[PDB]
Amino acid sequence: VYKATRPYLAHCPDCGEGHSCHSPVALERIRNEATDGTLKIQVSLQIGIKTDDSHDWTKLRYMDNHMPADAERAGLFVRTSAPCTITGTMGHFILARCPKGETLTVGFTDSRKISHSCTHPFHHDPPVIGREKFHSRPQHGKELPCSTYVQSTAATTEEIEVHMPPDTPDRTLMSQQSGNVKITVNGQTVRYKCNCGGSNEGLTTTDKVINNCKVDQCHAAVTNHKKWQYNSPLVPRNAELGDRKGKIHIPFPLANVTCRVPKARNPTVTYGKNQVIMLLYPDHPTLLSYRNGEEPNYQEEWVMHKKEVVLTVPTEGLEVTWGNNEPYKYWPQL
Amino acid sequence: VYKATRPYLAHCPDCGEGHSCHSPVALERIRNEATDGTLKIQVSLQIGIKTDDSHDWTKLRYMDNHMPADAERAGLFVRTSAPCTITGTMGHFILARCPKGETLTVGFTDSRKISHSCTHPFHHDPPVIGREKFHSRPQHGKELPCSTYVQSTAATTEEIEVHMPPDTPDRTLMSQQSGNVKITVNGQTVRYKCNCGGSNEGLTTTDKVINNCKVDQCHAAVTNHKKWQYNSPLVPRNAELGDRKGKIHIPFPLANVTCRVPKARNPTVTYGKNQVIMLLYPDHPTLLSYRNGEEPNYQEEWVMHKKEVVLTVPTEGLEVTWGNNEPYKYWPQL
Amino acid sequence: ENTQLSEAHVEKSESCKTEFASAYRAHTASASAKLRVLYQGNNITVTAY
Repeated sequence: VYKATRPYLAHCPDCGEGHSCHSPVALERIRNEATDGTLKIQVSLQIGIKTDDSHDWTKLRYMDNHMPADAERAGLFVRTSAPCTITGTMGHFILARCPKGETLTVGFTDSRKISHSCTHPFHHDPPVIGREKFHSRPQHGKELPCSTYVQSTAATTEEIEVHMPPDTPDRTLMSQQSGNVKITVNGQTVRYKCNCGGSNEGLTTTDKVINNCKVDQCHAAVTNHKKWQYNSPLVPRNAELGDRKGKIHIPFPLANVTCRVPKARNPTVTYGKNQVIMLLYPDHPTLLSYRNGEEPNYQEEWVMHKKEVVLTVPTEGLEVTWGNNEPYKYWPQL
Repeated sequence: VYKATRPYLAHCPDCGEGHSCHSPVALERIRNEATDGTLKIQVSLQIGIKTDDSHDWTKLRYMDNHMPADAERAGLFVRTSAPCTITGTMGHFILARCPKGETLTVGFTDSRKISHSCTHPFHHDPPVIGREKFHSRPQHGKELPCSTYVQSTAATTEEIEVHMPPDTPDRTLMSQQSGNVKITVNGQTVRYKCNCGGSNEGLTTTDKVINNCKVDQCHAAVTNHKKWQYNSPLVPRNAELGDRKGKIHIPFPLANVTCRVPKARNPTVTYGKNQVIMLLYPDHPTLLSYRNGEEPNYQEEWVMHKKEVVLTVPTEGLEVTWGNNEPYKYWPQL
Repeated sequence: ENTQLSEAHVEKSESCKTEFASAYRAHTASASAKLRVLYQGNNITVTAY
């Protein structure tokens, strides 16, 4: 599919130090529907594909001003408040596990070095899967339903809209001959507009001259028609053609899977008159929930350290859930 | 100005792992008067100047024990809780955009590697410019007055105090001849003190001998008189001369500039009897402020997520400001 | 028998010309207002103390 598509330059509000630029690593959309915390990031460049369209996981292709160029995959980075763990890369898409943050940055290195990054404001604080706030994923634990973007290269379900490109502006395409405008195409498709009479349209594959016109009165931009590009709101629509659209399948779709969650240790239990006393010893943050009959009166609290809890056990009964453990049931003696 | 001045070694409370040292990257003063969050950091070394006094942006000069040595500018780093973005470097000064932190570290690499860093306790949490807590700087937005330290190399307004150096201790200057003390100057200015009679003062430009004295009873230190040094409270004053001071202009002065910002979306507004109801949907933290007549009763709150606000509209009128948007004005119907 | 003399004082910062607050004594406010007047079917502007 990459023989028809190409990497592109698009608007980025922060290319470094809060300054806007026409970025070759521009952020399109950040997807966070995966309950496991995995982020599906869409970028303007294409990872795992070379300029000759061949697939190479160690390579990356980005739009280098006028034409696409090759870059290293090792130089690609994703960061929020601190660096992210990249779990998968293919074309315009990146899969990443990020720590808590308020911004999202995606960057890379060219050939002559020069780091290019794109920062977008994004609130990232993924919700807890289960009832325990843990750091590392365990081998064994309670099987809970969760969603993730699959690591697989294959593109069969999800899709994006594509169309013929817009116009990379380039003033070097025009020159004064001798007091008129000369547009030298250089084997490309160039869209030109001049503030002069006669001819000022196209989209041309050949050299054009505008007599008795000034170079400042004209506008030149790389043309096309032979390639496809993502239907980006950061790139203008092709004026000549109408609402002509194409569509391509995308890697890493969202799917229902299973997430392994840890547990804890049964607290030392002591009983009293219509009440239960628990000495909680958590090794990590653990959710403690309880309910009564007709009036359940649900209450919950995240237990961080050593805490003694005194709970009233009514005649109808009391159900207590301590982390990922099965609920404990308590009843008073007649 | 760098032909007269020199990099120096000064006290640092933390050179790594909480241990104090005579640092070639010692922190003097951290300035945070810039409302845009830019930090003006003063260090003991000199960036952009070689040992031969020539200006070279890729080079850095630091005091290597007895004499100054050259180091790479690429190896220079600034960090708080995470790495900082260096916006400008010249002489003793560094400009940096830092994330939230409780300490400030400035470091570099020598020639034979060996990383030298200096950590000082510094509370960094820059205040919000405007009414919206954003991550990246936009191209377009509301023009608000802010201060920054200018990126320009030129030194014309701000200044620092300079004077002739203090003393670098060096025990290799003294030797036993044959059971007495021999102080070999080696074309330098050496300050010596001996726990023996006769002569034990100076500040000498020539070789000195102390008869019937032990090498352990003496103290030697390399001065100077030919060079200038910043009037540092971490380096001792020259005892021989009085209150002799010099002054030099410094780069990156503070100046009044303009900071660009963004805006939020207009909330869904519903009206009632002498009251206004707003359904706020913020994408990021947004400042919500309001005021009434004779008694304005100013109130403010940072809105983080979905919140419904019920505000009383008096006969005199109510002014409501939602983030970077122009204030909304409300009046009751007669 | 070695002594250290520590010296310190508080002058205006380099920022004082750029970043500063002014303390003023406000007295007797002078009221001014340009009154748009619909005079002879036309709008006339009057600026007076």
